[PDB]
Amino acid sequence: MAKIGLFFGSDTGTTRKIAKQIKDMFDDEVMAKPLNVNRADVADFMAYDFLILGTPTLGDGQLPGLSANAASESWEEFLPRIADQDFSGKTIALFGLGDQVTYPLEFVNALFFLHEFFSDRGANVVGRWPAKGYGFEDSLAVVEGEFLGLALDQDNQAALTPERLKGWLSLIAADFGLVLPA
Ligand SMILES: Cc1cc2nc3c(=O)[nH]c(=O)nc-3n(C[C@H](O)[C@H](O)[C@H](O)COP(=O)(O)O)c2cc1C
Repeated sequence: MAKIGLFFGSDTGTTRKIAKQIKDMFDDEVMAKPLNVNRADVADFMAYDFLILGTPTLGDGQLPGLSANAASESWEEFLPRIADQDFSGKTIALFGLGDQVTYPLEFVNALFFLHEFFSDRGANVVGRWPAKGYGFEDSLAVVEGEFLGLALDQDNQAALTPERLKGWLSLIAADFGLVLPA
């Protein structure tokens, strides 16, 4: 019913809180309430033509899920449920949570798997983010000096999250038809 679907994966609530912060900025007409992918219905997920998806990186640079030692199923188990769906015509923006100090070689790698998955199915992906403001040495989520989606780090750069969400949401505002609060 809402224009933008908002889904996330999360083990310790960090990504969930961010998803909520994002929703707090827009009206029910433009964006739906944040929902954990382990609660989502395929038909419910497939209805939106615009999607904002968030995910942390766990285990060993993996998507959250039971194989990554998450307390509950997450993106890992959800993707197969929609692997046969076509995402052509759908606009998707990704945000990832990670810890650049503790995992300098796999910073927000989960973003790559998410991007690859929807990209391989015709989705229009937007929201690349400059990688200069981060300290890391390697990442599957970096292409041409930019992260495949917004990168957030509540472990080391929590103070930067507000300006990053304002700036990033403004970046995908054109594609998504969003209007940021003053
Ligand atoms: C066992 C474990 C592994 C992690 N692996 C990575 C990693 O590979 N890359 C990364 O950027 N962050 C990694 N992190 C950091 C988390 O993604 C980060 O703390 C995030 O904020 C957690 O999100 P959540 O609270 O939504 O689960 C790891 C954290 C833990 C506890």
